[PDB]
Amino acid sequence: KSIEQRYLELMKKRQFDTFDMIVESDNNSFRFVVSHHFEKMVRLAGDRYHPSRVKRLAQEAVTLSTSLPLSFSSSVFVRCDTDRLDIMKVLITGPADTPYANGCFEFDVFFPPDYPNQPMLINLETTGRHSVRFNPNLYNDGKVCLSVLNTWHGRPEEKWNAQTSSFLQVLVSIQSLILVPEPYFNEPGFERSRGSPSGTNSSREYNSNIYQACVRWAMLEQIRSPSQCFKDVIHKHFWLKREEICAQIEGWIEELGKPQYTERASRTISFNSMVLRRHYRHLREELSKLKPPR
Amino acid sequence: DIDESLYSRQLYVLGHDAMRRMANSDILLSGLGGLGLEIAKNVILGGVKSITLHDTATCGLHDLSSQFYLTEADIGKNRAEASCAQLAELNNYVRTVSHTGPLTEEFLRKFRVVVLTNSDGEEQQRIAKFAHENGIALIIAETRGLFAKVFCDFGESFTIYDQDGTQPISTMIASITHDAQGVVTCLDETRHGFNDGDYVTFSEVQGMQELNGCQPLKITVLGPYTFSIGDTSKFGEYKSGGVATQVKMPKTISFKPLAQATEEPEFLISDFAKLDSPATLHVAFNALSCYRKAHNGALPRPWNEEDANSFLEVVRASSNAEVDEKLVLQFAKICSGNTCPLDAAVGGIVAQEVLKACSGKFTPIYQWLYFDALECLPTEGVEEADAQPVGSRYDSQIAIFGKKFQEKLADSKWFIVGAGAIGCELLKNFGMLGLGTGNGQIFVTDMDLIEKSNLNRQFLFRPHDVQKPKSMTAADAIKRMNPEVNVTAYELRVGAETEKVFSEDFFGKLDGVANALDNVDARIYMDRKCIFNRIPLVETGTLGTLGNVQVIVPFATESYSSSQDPPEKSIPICTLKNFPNAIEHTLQWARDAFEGVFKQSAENAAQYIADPQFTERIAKLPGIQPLEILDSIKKALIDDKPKSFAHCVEWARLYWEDQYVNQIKQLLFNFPPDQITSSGQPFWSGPKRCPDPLVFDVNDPMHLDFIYAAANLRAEVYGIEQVRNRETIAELVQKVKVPEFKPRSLDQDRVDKIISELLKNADKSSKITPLEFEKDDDSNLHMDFIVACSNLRAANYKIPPADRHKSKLIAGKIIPAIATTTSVLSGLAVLEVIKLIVGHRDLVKFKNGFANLALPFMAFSEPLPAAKNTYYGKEWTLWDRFEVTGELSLQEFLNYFEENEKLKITMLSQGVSMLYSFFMPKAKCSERLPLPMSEVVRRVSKRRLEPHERSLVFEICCNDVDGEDVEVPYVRYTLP
Amino acid sequence: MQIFVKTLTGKTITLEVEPSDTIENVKAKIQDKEGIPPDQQRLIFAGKQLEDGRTLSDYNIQKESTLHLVLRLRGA
Amino acid sequence: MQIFVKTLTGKTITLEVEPSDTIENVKAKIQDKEGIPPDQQRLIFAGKQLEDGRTLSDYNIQKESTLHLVLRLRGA
Ligand SMILES: *P(=O)(O)OC[C@H]1O[C@@H](n2cnc3c(N)ncnc32)[C@H](O)[C@@H]1O
Repeated sequence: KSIEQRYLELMKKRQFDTFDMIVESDNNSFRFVVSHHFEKMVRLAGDRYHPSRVKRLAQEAVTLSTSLPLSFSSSVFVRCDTDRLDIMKVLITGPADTPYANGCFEFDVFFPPDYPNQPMLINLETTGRHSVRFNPNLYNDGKVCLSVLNTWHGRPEEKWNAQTSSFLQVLVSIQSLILVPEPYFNEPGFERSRGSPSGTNSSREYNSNIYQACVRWAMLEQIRSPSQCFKDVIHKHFWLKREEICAQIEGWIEELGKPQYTERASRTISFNSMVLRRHYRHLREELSKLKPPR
Repeated sequence: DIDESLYSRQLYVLGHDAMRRMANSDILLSGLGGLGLEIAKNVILGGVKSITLHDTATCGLHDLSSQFYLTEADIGKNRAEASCAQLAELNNYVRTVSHTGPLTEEFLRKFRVVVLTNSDGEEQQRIAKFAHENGIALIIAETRGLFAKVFCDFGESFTIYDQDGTQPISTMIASITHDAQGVVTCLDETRHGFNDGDYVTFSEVQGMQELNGCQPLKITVLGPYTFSIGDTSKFGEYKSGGVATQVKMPKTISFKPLAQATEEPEFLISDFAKLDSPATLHVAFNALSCYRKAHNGALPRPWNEEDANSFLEVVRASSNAEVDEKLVLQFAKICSGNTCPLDAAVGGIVAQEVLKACSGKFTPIYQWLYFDALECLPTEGVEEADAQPVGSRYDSQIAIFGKKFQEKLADSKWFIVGAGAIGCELLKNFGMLGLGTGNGQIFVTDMDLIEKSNLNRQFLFRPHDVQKPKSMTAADAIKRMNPEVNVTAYELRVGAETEKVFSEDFFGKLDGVANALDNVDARIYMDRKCIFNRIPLVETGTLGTLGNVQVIVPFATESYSSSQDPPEKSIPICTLKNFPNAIEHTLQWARDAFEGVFKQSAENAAQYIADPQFTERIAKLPGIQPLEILDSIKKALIDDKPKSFAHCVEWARLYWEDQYVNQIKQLLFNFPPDQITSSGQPFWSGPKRCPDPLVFDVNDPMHLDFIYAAANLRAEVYGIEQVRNRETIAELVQKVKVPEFKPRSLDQDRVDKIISELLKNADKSSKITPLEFEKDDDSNLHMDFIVACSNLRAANYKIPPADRHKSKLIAGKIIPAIATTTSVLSGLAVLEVIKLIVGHRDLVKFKNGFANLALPFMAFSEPLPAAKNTYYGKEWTLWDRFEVTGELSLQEFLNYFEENEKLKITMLSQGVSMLYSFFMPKAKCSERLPLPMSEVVRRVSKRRLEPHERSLVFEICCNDVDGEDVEVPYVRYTLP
Repeated sequence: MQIFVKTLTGKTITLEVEPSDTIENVKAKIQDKEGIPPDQQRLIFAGKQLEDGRTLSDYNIQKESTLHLVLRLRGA
Repeated sequence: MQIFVKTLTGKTITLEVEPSDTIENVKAKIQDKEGIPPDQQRLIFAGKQLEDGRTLSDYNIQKESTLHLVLRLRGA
């Protein structure tokens, strides 16, 4: 079988699973055994829930158990608490031919008690301890930006809708609008500067920064210290494609070694290239240590 | 000025100008029955300059049905004189006096507004003529059993400064056409919301600068996103920018005198299903005086057929227009009685009208208002022998409902949630009704304490009752008002944590629940409890002059949770972070900065100081959480710890510099001010305002205020003594050196190192204390800091600043509230409670209420019936449920459902938990199958089962025999 | 036929509707003109609350009639 | 004649615009289907800009060509 076929067959079974995120504690309390961003909000919510929330979450789980996107280029994996459907973690792999390609990005999703009237809360965890801004819509503090996640006046088609909007819609919106091949033009106003040499140089600079950022955090840190919920899936994904990531990073290095027209962008590109070489040496060191999955 | 510490909630409804005008108005109130008492109470709580209570009748037993300030010992005394002493304590700023002399012409000249109740026809006509001839506002109010009548005559020329009370709406212009019919298009296809024929003004307009600060112009709404202002060819071409703001145009109207308005009345429709009722009620109320004159000043006897026929004949002789004879007979039958909720509602309406006359705000009634509550009576009526007086304080109530309904009321048990304004009014009405005076009881709960600002609208509390629990004080007050009332008070907050007291057995003996809460979570919880226990629930809610009542009847109507309300409006992340364009955004940003600086930055340090073994607990946390906590603790305890107030001032100056200079410079470096898109619109255009970094100036009051507030708060956080001297702060802040700023384009080892640093350098003798944001205190500098921060950020983006009033309204999430709306809504809710207690089940009798006293407006509608769904041909609603008894295993539960209901359970849940699912791990499924359901619930919920829990509620998603999903009712699992 | 819808806040709405149309269509028009989603609208006429699945003929809504768009409140 | 223009649902639909049609004309012919304002639309070809002043012929867009239409994508 082809390697893509093996990837698709192996990761199909593990798209939607449950994990023990909360365990019993003393004096009728509970504690989190995994690092969840919305733990404080979960504790504040307590046992409050809208009557329609249980039905909405059941329908959402039924949808996610079969309709999660899956491909050789990009895939989405969702893990939920074994006793609470309103606490979830999302892993999204970067689409091919993008600066995020073959990079594992982790999100924390918490459904408020007013769901589905209020949009769910999602926070990006793969930010390198708030030192990396992976996208204009992905602030380094972890906040994720989408028009679908806003109940603000906006437009009735673009707002969060109690009926038509869904968790799968939000995941697809992230996958299709945030991890774009050219993240620089995601910022409004900059979108119309494309096609100019200055815009191309700015996009190249941003892509060079994102390349090393993804190589360091989305790959090396995920391999070294994977999340407990996404350990085996990350291991399988990185073992099955290790030649592909090696080739893609080598191509990135060759692209970054090309001459630049402006010195201001050239210095940053060279610095990012050195940083990427330093990170790629470590990534090659770590990849060879991956024990092949059973 | 107006005492904001007392009228804080009422100011957001009325306004400074309106309150100033009411502070110079004298009120005369004639008649001190129940309706007069409610009018006087609401007016005094409003805060008029003075009120004079005039009455000629003496206190009697019948007056105790609605007058809560008279006792049996007051029988024989003048009502006004007896009630004046208790009425004065409501508000010390209002001078209250009692008058017993005749209403001479010279005496009437001293009052701006004159209110007439229980006055005869000739006196009413004379006083109305004198008031109209001398420019004195007159209001006539009457209550006869289950009927009401309100008349307003505010003079020949009355000016209204705010016709509806809604805040002006401002929109942003994208393009204006330059021709004879110039069309204004809003920004990025956003609805302006302007009404047809509105008046708007323009500002910040480039090119058409002549429109800046121009007089208001009549507009023509051409669509949801466009409108026309007329000919714009005389001005220059439009470049960009501009803000169009709605302007409230005053209106002048003329009020007909009573002697003229009687023949040609204009009716304000109270119920839209009874359009013909006011026409008949006008004639009935007019002919009541003739009947009294023809029967020695005696009203028709309660439920007497002969007297009803005589009154019908009098009505026929008095008027030639056709009238509803059945309505006339009913009115004559129940005209001699009196009830409390009706008096409260009409008193609230009349007090709002008095305030409108005094201040000139809101549109008054034009001109007659007639209301009835005939649905409260039994369908078969009341036997005459049952309505005879029995020498009791409820005689006026027995004259309406009879003795049997009084006995039913005495044995009724009702639960009131929340003891706020609505809760206090509901408690007063229930006590006056005689509810629970026999074998029944009245339960009231509230977790809050009395605050000074609460005294403005809560009349059950006194200035010396501050810091006392609300529920107990209200219970004691209504016990004083009526000694026969039995009340049990609790200091608990309703929820999952207080089910020990509010258990299933507590709700089992209840007959109904009245909601007086101020949040949605408590409302949903009370709805769930009422649905589970199958008891009626009455929901009340107010917002300024707006109000609503919803009645829920088991097996009859839908629940409060069946419908949805608009969600709370969130702010887009970038608008809060980098691109604010309104004062609300800056206020929210200031609140977030306050929280993050003074509360979140010190919680970990305080926990570490208080708990000696905090480090060992936080060393076991998963992920990078231990590092994120230790680094914050180190930063709060060593790096940023100030050793003196001068260090606090330096920190405040540096924080100001970073917040208003460095970040703005970085933002401008990222996006140049003159950045232009390819097609022509600038990047810093439309909703995007180009900022400019500020220059620090100690002479600027805003900068000094921010420095002072920030330094004082920082010193308070670290325990350093505050220095409340503005001159000292100004002197100290001038010596601070600001570093230059330029724009920019092993874990175990770390935790061990940081732990060593804390145990070596950090001192446990510090007094780290996070600050809790308090808004009603003017000495904690919280509001001053918030105002300074928001105004500085507004000046950063050229956003118009907001004063302390608007900042406190927005940042503090204040809900405006007034006493009149509370009284009206509580009266309506008590009417619905009476309807429920009677035994009505047809949805026609029940009426959901909606009111807006500003317009004024009030309408009613039948509650919607519960939605019907079918599974296997069996109809079910939200009130139906499955009944599973005994103790069964999870496998036994699934087998029971599969064998009996032919439903295959694919997802079983208990509240927020998930006991069973189709995608659960096989090991856990095998483990949970043989265990009892109680044990499974205990394991999944991670909490023990309390002894008071006698049953559990499960929600199931089931598949029929054919494999398609079907909606099924919830399951009530009875523990053995 | 032309009907008017009065919001609880006092703003007046003008609609162009022929009888026989389902409430859903009326709520859709009101949404287009103001912006409230259909499930957040409460229409009151002649003491009755308009429900989805019915037409104006059942409620006898004729020309120049007035409806009321009421809403619930969270204070107390 | 027939060319394809991208829509909301990811699918690309069949529309009757001309190379001689300006991008304003293309926007109008997209508008006549759903009422979407011309200024909301950004016509794009393989990630490259198209704007009102030009016609489709200047970008060699003709029969069987596809347009990646994105409705002036918004943000945070
Ligand atoms: P307004 O805010 O004047 O009156 C509301 C009162 O209700 C009390 N309250 C709110 N929420 C609850 C819960 N969950 N339980 C008990 N009492 C509640 C507030 O404290 C006000 O007194």
